[PDB]
Amino acid sequence: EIVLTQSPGTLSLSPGERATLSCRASQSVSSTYLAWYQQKPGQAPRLLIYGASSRATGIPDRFSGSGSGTDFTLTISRLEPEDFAVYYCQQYGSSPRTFGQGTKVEIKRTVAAPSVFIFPPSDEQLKSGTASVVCLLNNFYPREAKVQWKVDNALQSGNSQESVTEQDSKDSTYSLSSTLTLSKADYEKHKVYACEVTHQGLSSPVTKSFNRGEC
Amino acid sequence: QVQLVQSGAEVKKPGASVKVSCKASGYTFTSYSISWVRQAPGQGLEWMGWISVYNGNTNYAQKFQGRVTMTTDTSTSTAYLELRSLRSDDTAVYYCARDPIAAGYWGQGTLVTVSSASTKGPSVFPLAPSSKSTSGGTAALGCLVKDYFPEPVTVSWNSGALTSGVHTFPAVLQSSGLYSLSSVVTVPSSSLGTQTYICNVNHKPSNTKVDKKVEPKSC
Amino acid sequence: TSCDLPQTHSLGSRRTLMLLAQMRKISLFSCLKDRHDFGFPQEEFGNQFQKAETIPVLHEMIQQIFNLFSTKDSSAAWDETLLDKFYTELYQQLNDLEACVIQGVGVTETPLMKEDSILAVRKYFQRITLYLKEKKYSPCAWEVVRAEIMRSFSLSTNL
Ligand code: NI
Ligand code: NI
Ligand code: NI
Repeated sequence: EIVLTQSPGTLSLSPGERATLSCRASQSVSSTYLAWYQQKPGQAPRLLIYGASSRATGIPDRFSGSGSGTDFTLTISRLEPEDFAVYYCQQYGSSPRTFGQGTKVEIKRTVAAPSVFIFPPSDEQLKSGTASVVCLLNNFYPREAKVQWKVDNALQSGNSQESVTEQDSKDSTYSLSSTLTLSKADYEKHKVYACEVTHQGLSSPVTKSFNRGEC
Repeated sequence: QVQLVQSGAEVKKPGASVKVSCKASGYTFTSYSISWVRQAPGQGLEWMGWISVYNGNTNYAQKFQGRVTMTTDTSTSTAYLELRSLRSDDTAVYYCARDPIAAGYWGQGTLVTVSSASTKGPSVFPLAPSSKSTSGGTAALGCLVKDYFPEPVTVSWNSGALTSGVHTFPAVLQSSGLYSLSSVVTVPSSSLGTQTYICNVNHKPSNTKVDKKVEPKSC
Repeated sequence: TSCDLPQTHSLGSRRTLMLLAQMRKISLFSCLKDRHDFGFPQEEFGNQFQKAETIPVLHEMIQQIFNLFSTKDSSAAWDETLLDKFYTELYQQLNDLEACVIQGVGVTETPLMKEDSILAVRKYFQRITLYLKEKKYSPCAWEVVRAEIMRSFSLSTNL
């Protein structure tokens, strides 16, 4: 079917550095039928390179491409902030056209510890019969952070969701919002709620916690 | 300028169909073939098939063979994509892209949302500012926008006035089938006396506009 | 446009050479010894039959012509309006070649994937490029290149 496997999954470089995206076909592709795209949030793909090397119009000189057989490479000689985006390769010499699973090129910056906040449920929701408890990690780097919910020290699992933002355009950091949800029946049968964050830029994990009635 | 402009967003139940469309301009419609690339939320691109606008020939990915028809209209320079017997996991932004690859021409993309969830407005609960959300001279507060379908909700603060400290988080599809989302604002904490904070959550598909004040309470 | 006549599509168009013709500005014999022997590899084309092996070689040649004439420099060197007609024609042939491939006509399945041949065409254009750079993209340098591609590309056609 010709399965393009891209590498790395995420490249973390600071502007000025050199990117090297890799694309690898399950079998050989003629270099003439290999392209590269760059996609940013809420946008269509954008052709960077066709026929394996050739730059599309408007694409600047710092972008280059090479490769043949099964191996192909996009190289951004000198990363500008403009360039941090997801990048895909595509083959188009055969029956289903296929894309690589993509490489996120994200800005690397100094490690930044998160600011952790917890918010209790509201009376309005409690009346409704659910308890959602929101934890908030504000402005951190790297993106890798562990948020563990602890109801009276029981490690919670499968009963929360989170969403992380996109890397901020100003300070290059991330933020996260885990929400633990329980029925009022469950929520009331326990006392202490804790959001324990743990993240590279912290000497020990930061717990934020409260007690019912006391909020 | 060549441009491909596609139809609006769609929300369908499973087993239904969509006929997304894609209108061409800036060139002769019939002279170049068009194909459809699809992208499920937070995932890669996926090529579906290809149509000779001129002669009406088609190629399809096996995945969709005999469930999708691509067609074109020369008089209206519009390419269509029909997708039948829809499934939850057809939820994705669909693109039309034009040959040849070197051309670099794509459309803005149409979002189809297949789900058995029904149109529903969100409950808006206040994330109340406390000591457990303060940190030396500033404190965070917010709104939990919970259990709405479909996307999107729009959320503003103090009827759009004080808003350059806000962070609204991208929605999350709950396992239930409804979406959910939180908007946090960080403000100066001594302002939690005077400044009244109201979040305005507007969800147009369910005709819903909720305004919620977020009152402090320190633990 | 649907590969229904593959013999058509594995040839280069006549309109291409025609547009290249019109693009000329300065004379041809005006540029005296301001010209290279660019060593085009004719081997890579025009073989009467086996225009199966050829599709991708013609595909990259055209992608190359396009990239050469799509630079800021080319845009300076040549008329805006002819260049737009030129890209449309070039685009057409790629669109047509790609059609055949997407329907299992002229799909390269050989060990080298015709890459040796591609590299050949590529080296031929890296020299064209090196020439324009070396000759600070002069009107002459360009006219030599224009006449050269025209000669080159003709080998891919019915003439
Ligand atoms: Ni228990
Ligand atoms: Ni499904
Ligand atoms: Ni055709």
